[PDB]
Amino acid sequence: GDTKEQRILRYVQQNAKPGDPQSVLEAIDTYCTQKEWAMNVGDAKGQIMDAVIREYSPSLVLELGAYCGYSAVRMARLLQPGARLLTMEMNPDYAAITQQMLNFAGLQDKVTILNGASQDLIPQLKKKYDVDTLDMVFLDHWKDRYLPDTLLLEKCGLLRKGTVLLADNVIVPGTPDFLAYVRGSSSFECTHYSSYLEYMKVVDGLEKAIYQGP
Ligand SMILES: C[S@@+](CC[C@H](N)C(=O)[O-])C[C@H]1O[C@@H](n2cnc3c(N)ncnc32)[C@H](O)[C@@H]1O
Ligand SMILES: O=C(c1ccccc1)c1ccc(O)c(O)c1[N+](=O)[O-]
Ligand SMILES: [Mg+2]
Repeated sequence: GDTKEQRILRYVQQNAKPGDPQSVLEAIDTYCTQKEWAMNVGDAKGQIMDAVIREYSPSLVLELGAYCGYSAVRMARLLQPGARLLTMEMNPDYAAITQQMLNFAGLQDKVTILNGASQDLIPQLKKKYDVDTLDMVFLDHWKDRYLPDTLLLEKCGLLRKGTVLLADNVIVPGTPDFLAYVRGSSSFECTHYSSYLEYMKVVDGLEKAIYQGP
């Protein structure tokens, strides 16, 4: 049966230019603005995400929550040669859509999709995926997981001094426990970026929280 995510992918395949990431983004944003809302980070917050990627030039980025691959396309198109994005997605239907989206955009060789729940996969990164530490983490999964995954990332030794966490939706729907943690901790230097919830003019924001060590 047909789904929102299939409709988004078909719209991209119909209208965007193969191998052109910006065209893929614009197609998604046009479809979601004109026809059907979706939980992509969107262009307004996406421009802030772009600025963070450019500033920090991360070699290894971890995304929590891929969905249809919008944010993965956004980040991966700005990664330097040899840099990599790992993106965790627990829903196999969405992981499949994301793979096709990346393939269409021509970014598949810069991204690895990890199928599973972040709480299960994060502790396997050092053993199974050869990870030392992460340069950046984009949190955009179910909001109740931001805090426990942040703690787990620290416990597992995946954060180093200067690792950038970038969290979506800290205003709407809101991530109160995660914000209280990073804003209460001397291990994080934080900046708030006020913006808009995807495809609307309701205010939302991203939190940049840079790990300083224990
Ligand atoms: C808001 S959508 C991600 C949007 C995407 N970052 C973008 O901007 O294009 C949230 C996604 O997180 C996934 N998800 C929720 N909890 C997860 C978890 N614990 N581990 C991995 N994926 C999870 C959901 O299945 C869903 O696809
Ligand atoms: O929680 C929702 C949600 C809640 C209710 C209805 C639709 C979506 C949502 C809304 C905007 C986001 O950017 C986002 O990442 C999420 N999320 O699901 O993770
Ligand atoms: Mg979001």
